Amino acid sequence: VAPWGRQWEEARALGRAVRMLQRLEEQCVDPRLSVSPPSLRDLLPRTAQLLREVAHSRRAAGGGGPGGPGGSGDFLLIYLANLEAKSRQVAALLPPNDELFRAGSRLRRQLAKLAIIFSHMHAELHALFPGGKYCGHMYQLTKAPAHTFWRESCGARCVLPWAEFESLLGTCHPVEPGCTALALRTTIDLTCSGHVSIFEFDVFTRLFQPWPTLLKNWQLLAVNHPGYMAFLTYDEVQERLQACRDKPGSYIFRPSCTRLGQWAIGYVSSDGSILQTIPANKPLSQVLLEGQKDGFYLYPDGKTHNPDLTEL
Ligand SMILES: O=C(O)c1ccccc1NCc1ccsc1
Repeated sequence: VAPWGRQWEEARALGRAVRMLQRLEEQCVDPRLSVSPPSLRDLLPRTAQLLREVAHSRRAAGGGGPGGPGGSGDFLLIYLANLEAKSRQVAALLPPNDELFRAGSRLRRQLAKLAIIFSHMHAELHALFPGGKYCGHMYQLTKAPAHTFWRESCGARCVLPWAEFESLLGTCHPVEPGCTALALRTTIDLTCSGHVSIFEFDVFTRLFQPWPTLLKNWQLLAVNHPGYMAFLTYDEVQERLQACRDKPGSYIFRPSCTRLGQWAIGYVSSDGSILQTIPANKPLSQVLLEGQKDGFYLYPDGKTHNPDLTEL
C-alpha cells in the first residue's frame, strides 16, 4: 500500500526506528545534559514506546487505511525518515561524559535545537497516533476557522509537502514569495521535515490567532518582534535573561515545548529574578499589551523600544 513499495517494509522501518532510539538513548548517559524539558533522556524512551505501540497497532491492522500521499502510511514514511536524519545529527553530537558545553556555545545551541525538534516529533506522533492508533482523519483543530480551512483544502490528509500547503494557504492568507515564504515555512515546520502536518497547522493557528489576521499576527509577533525567540528552550531563556537581570521588565517569548500551541513568556521581575508565565487562551498580543500596561513586559530582549502591537 503506497507510498510503501514492498509488503512489510513499513513494519521494518518502525522496528529500525525503535532500535535506533534505543542506541541513541544509550549515548545519553551523561548526568549533566539536564532534566529540564525538553530532555532527550526522557523523550527518547517515550518516543520509542510510542513507535512500539504504532508498530503493534499497524501489525494487527495490517497496516493502514487508504493508501497514497497525505495518509497515515505517507505520514509514517516521512516521519521515520526525518526521525532517522535527526537521530544521526544527535548521535554525531554525542560521545561514542560528553563534550563540555558550557554554553553560550554553538554546540549546545545545536543540541538544544535538536532536543526541541525531538519534543516536537514526539508531540506530533502522539497527537496523530494516540495509543498507536492513527486518528489523523478525525483530528479536530482547535480554532474552528483553521479546522474548516484544513478540511476544505487538504481533506482527510494529515500531512502535505510545503509547496502544496503554501499554495492552499495562499488562497486564504496570501504568502509573499521568497524570504517571507521561507520564514513562514521555518515557523510552521516544527519537526523540520519540509512537510506540514495537520498538527503543526493546529499549533501555528493557535499560537498566531486570531484567524482573520493570521499571517499579520505572525509578522508582528514573530518576524518583526525582537522579543520573539524561535526554537528556544526554557534553560536557554534563563541563560539569555541572566544578562538583563538588572533591567526589570526585560522579556522574551517563545512557543512552549511542553504545552504545544501555547506561549511561554520569560521576564525579569522587579526583584531581578527570572519568571516564566504561560498565558491562557488569550491571543499573545493581548497578554503582551496588558503586561506592558502593567509594567512587566517593557523591554523586548532587554531593548529599549517595545513594538506597537495595536497596529496590524
Ligand atoms: O491513512 C489512514 O490510515 C486512514 C485511516 C482511516 C481513514 C482515512 C485514512 N486516510 C485517508 C487518506 C489516505 C491518503 S490521503 C487520505
